[PDB]
Amino acid sequence: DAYSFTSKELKAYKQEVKELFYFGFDNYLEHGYPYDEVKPISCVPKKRNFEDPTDQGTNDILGNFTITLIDSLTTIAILEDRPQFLKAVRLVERTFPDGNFDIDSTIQVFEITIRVIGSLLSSHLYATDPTKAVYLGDDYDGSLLRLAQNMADRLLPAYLTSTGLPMPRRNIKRTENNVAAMASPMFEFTILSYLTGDPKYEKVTRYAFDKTWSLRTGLDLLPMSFHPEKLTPYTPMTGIGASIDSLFEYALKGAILFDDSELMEVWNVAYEALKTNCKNDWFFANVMADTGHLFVPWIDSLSAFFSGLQVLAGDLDDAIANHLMFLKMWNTFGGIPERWNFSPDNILPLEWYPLRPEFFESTYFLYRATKDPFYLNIGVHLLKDLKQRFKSNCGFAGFQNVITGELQDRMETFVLSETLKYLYLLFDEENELHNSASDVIFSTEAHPMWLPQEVRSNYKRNAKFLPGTCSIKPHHVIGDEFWYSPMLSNFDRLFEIDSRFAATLIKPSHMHNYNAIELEPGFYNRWSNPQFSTCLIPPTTEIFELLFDLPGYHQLNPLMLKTITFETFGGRSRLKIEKLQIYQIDYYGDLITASTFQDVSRKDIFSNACDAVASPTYLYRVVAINGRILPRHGSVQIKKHFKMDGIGINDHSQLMLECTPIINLFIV
Amino acid sequence: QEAVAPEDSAVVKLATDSFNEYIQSHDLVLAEFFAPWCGHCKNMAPEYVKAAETLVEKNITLAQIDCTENQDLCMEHNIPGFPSLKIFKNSDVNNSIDYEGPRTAEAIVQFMIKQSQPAVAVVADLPAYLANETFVTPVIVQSGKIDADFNATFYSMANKHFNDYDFVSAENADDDFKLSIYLPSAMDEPVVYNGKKADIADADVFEKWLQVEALPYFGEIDGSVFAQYVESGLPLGYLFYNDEEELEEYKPLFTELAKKNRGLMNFVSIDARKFGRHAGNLNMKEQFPLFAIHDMTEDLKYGLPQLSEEAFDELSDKIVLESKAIESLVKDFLKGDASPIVKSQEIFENQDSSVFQLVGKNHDEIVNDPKKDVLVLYYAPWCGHCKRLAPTYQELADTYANATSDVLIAKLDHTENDVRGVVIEGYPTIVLYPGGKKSESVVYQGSRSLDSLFDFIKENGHFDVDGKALYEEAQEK
Ligand SMILES: CC(=O)N[C@@H]1[C@@H](O)[C@H](O)[C@@H](CO)O[C@H]1O
Ligand SMILES: CC(=O)N[C@@H]1[C@@H](O)[C@H](O)[C@@H](CO)O[C@H]1O
Ligand SMILES: CC(=O)N[C@@H]1[C@@H](O)[C@H](O)[C@@H](CO)O[C@H]1O
Ligand SMILES: [Ca+2]
Repeated sequence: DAYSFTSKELKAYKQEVKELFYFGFDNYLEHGYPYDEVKPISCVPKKRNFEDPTDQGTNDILGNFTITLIDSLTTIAILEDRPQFLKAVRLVERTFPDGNFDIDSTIQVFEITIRVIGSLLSSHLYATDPTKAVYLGDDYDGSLLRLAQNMADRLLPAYLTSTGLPMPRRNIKRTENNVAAMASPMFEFTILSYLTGDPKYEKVTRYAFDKTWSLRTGLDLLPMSFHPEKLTPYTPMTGIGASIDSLFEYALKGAILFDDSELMEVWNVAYEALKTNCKNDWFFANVMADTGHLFVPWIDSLSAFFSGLQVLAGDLDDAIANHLMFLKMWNTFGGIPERWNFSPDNILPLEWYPLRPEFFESTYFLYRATKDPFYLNIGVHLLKDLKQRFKSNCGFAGFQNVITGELQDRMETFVLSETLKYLYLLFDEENELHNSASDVIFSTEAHPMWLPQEVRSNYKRNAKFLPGTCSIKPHHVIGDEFWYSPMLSNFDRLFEIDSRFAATLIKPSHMHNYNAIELEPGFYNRWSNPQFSTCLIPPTTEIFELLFDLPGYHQLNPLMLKTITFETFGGRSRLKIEKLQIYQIDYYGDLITASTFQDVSRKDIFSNACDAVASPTYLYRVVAINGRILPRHGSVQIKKHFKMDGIGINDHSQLMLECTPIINLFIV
Repeated sequence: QEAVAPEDSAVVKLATDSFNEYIQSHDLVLAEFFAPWCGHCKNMAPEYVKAAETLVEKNITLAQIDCTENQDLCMEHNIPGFPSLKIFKNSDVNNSIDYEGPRTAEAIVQFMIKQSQPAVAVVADLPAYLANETFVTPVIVQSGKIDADFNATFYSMANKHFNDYDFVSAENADDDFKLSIYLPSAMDEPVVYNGKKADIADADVFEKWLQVEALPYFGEIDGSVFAQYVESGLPLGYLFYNDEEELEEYKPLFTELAKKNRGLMNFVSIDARKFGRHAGNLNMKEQFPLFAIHDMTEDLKYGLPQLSEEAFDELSDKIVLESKAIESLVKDFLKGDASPIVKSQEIFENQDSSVFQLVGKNHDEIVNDPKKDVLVLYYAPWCGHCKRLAPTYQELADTYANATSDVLIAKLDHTENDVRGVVIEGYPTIVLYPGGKKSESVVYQGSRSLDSLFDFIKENGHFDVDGKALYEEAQEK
C-alpha cells in the first residue's frame, strides 16, 4: 500500500509528522528553554549573543523571549491538541507573568512582528474561537492578546521616522531596510487593530505600506532595499525572492482579509509587473527595477513561496510551473540551496539550506488547489528526508552546505513554526483549517489569521484616533482521471527543466544515491498513465525576447478569446519571440514544415524600403507575451487605438521584425 | 537510472547511420527513441532491459535510439515525445507501429511476442494449442466451417484488435461453426455465441460482442485494464477489499452477479490498499469493503450507505457488506429506481452563520424553491477572492435574514461539491435564482460590492426585495 495515499496511510504520515514536531518541541522545552532555540546537533541552548552586539545576524532573530515556544504555539493549535496548547499558553504566561516583554534586546521589527506578534495573535484567535477544537474559554483570559499588544507598542516607535517608514531595528526595552520589512508588518498590526479596536497600529503600518508601494518605479517594480530617511534605493535589483516577498504576499493577503480594494489594486499592479518583466518559463527571475533587464543569474530559495501565493491569487498554471523548478532543485541537491544559478560546483553563491518552509508551503497550497497525489508524494519524500537526514539528537538541522552535505548546528524557529505545520496540514486532510473554516489566511510565518465578523463590525463602527477570479482547474488536467496523477501523466514539460538547466543542476557527491522524487518506483508505477506519461521534444529553434516601450497604459488582464487581446499596449511589454527555421523543432515540440512559410508576405504596406528588401529563410513566432505563455496555435492581436525602427505591418496585419512577419502577432 | 541500457545488456544501441542497416537486417525490432534527461525513459530503462533479456531468447531484438544524439533520425520518424516505443516489421523502415500497452517488462514481452506471430493463428487441433501455451489475454476461436464473409470480417477484426486479444482459426469441415471466447481466468469455460449467424458477420456486431464478453467476470480492475471496461460501455461495479481474505470472502457472490448480469453491467475488484483514493473519486468515503456502481455513460455513481466519519472513527469492528444489500442495490440500479450519489460534504444541519452552507445533496432542492430567492456563491476554499467576498456575503445575508425573510443567501463549496446543471468557469461565481415556478438563473457580473449585490438581487429578484433600504434601515439603528 506504499504511495497509495489512502486516508489511512495519510493519517499514518500525519501522525509521523506530529511525532516529529513533538520531538523537536519537547527537546526545545527540555534543553533550549528558557532560551530562544536549542542547538540540534550539540543539544545545548542557542542563547542570544549578548556579548557581541555587532552580530545582527543572530541578535535580530533572537531577543531572548522563548521565541521557539511562541512560534510553536500556532503549530500546537493547528494540531488540535487542547491539553498541549493550554500547557504552552500557561508556560508563555509564566515566562511573562507581568504580561510585557521587558527584555533588553535590539531586534528586527519585521521578523519579530511576523513571528512573535503573529503567533500570539493567531493563538489568541484560536483560544477565543469556540468553533476551534483548541478553544480555551474560561482558562484563557486574553493574556496572549495583551502580550501581543505590548510587543506591538514596543515595536511601533520604529515607525516614528521622518517618512513614516520603519527603522530596520529597534530595542524593545527602550539604516538600510528592505521593502518587505518596511511594509509587511501592516498585516499583523491591522489584525491587532481589529482585535483590540485601536486604530493607531493599522493607520501607522498601512501608511508605511502605502509609502513603500509608492516608492515603486515607472515599471511598477519595487527595488528590494531603500533608505527610509533619504528614500534612495540601494539596489536596483527586484524580484519575488528574499527581502521583497512578504510585501506582495501581504498585499494580496491583506486585500483578501481586510476586504481592502486599495490593497487588491496594489497586488494586481505589482503582480502584472512581475509577470511582464520578471516572469520566465520556470521561475520569476530577478530583474532591474528601472529597466526590467535581468540582474543576476540566480534565484533564491525564499521565492518558492510564490507558487502558494499564486494558488491564492488563482493562477494554478504559473504556480505549478514555478513549483516544479524547486522540486527539481530538491531532487538535484536534496535541499533547496539559498541561491542557485540557472546560467553557468561553484554554481551556488549561497548554498546553505536552513530547512526553510517555502517549498513545503508551496507544495501544501498546490495540493489543496489541485488535490493531486503528486504533491502528496513530494510531501512524503520531504518527511522521509527530514527523518533520515535532518533529524538530530535534539532537533532538526539543515544543510550548512548542500555541496558537501554538512549539517549546520542550528534549528531556526521557522522550522517548527512552518515546515512541520505545512507538512502536517498537507497530510491532515481533515484539519479544521480547510475542512471547516474555509476563510483563514496564513501569515508569512504560517500563523492562521481570521477576523470574526463581530470584531470587524465593532472596528468599523468604533473608529477613533471586472473583479478577480480563480481558475477552476489547471490547463494540463484533461477530462477526468481517477487512476493516475495529472501532473505526472499529462504535464508534458514535467522534465523540461532537467535538460534546459542540466549544466547548472549538478548532483553533489552525497546526492548520487538519491532518486528523483517524482521517479520513485513505487509512486511512479502507481500514479503515471502509460498512455500519456510522455516527455516533450525540446525546442531546437532560437528563442529571443524584445521590449516594446509603447506609450499609453498597461492592461492588467488582457482578455483571452486561444488568442490574447491587448486593447492597450502602453508601457514596456516583454515579448518572447521564436525564430522559425525549416526542418526544426518549435517551442511546442512540433516539426516545422514548409507549409508554415507558404503564403508569406514580407512587404511592409506602411512603408517602402521594406518592399525592396522583400523582393523565406526564417519566420518569427510569439510564444509568450508579458510572461503569458501562449497556447499551441496561439494568436495575439493588439488593437490599434510605428515610429520604432525595424517594425512593420503587412497585408495580413502581422507585425514585422527585421522585415520578417510574426505569424501569430497581429495589429488590428 | 541513466535511461541508457548497459552495454552488457541485450539492448542494442542504434545510431543515425546504423539504424537503417540494422532494421533492414532484422525482421522484428522494437526501437525506443528516448532521451537521457527526462525521467519517463529513466523509469522505462529497467523494465525495457529486462524485456530485452527475455526476448533475446525468442530472437526478438530491442533497440535504443538516443534522440539527443541522433536528432535527424528522430525527426525523420516524426517522434512526438519520449519514450516512443516504435515497432518495425518486415525490415520496413517506413512502416512503424506504435506500442500502446503498459511500460512493464511483462507487457512489452507479451506485445512483442504477439507482434512476432501472425494476426490469426491456424491450429489443426484446438485443445493441443490451448494446452501447449498459457494465455494472458482472451482467445477468440472461429471453429468449424467458416463463411467467406465471416472469415473476412474475422480477420479484419483480428487486425483491428491485434493487441487486445489473440485470434485462433481452427477450421473443421464436419464440425459446425462455433465462435468462442476463452477467458484466461476460466480457461475451462468458453463463451459460445448464441446469436444468429448472419448479423455476427457484421463488423459492428462482432466488435460489440467482443467488447462485452471479452472481460473477466470478476477480474481485478486497475488503470491499465480500465480502458477495456470503458470501451464496453456498461456500468462498472467496483468492490474495494482490504486484504486477500476479504476478496475471497466476497468472490462467490460477485462472480454469481457478474455471470448473471452479463451484458448489463461489469463487476470488478479493486485493491483498496492500492487504490483507496478511487473510492473518493467514486463519491464514496474511504470505508472498506465498499461496493460502488459507476455509470460512465451518464456519470452517475450509486453505492451502499456509508457510516459517518464520526461513527467510523468510533467503530472498531471490520465493515461487512451484506450480500442481500449488494444484490438489492444492483437490482435497483438496473431497474433505475436507485438514486445517484452526488459529490457532497455532510449536510450542514447546524447553521450558526446567516449564510446557508449548501452541499451537493441539498443544492438543487434549495435553489429550485419558488417560495424564496436564493443567491448561491460558488467558491473554492483555496481561492483568495472568495475569502475576500466572505465578509460582504455575511453582511448581506445578515441584512436579508432579518428583513422580509424572502431572500435566502447561501454558498456552496464547488471543490468538495459537484453541482450538475450549473456552469462554473471560475471562482467566485455568484448566481441568483429568481423566485417563481419558471425563472431562469441569473449570473452576477458586476463588482461584488454590497450595494451592487443588493441592486442585483432587487432588479433580478422575483420578489423585488429592496435590500439596500433594509440595510439603511438597520444602519440607522
Ligand atoms: C538574559 C537572560 O538570560 N535572561 C533570562 C531569560 O532569557 C529567561 O527567559 C528568564 C527565565 O528564567 O530568566 C532570565 O534571566
Ligand atoms: C535463430 C537466428 O539466429 N535467426 C536469425 C534471425 O534472427 C535473423 O533475423 C535472420 C536474418 O539475419 O537470420 C536468422 O538466422
Ligand atoms: C480459410 C482461411 O483461413 N482463409 C484466409 C483468409 O480469411 C485471409 O483473409 C487470408 C489472408 O491471410 O488468408 C486465408 O488463408
Ligand atoms: Ca514566508
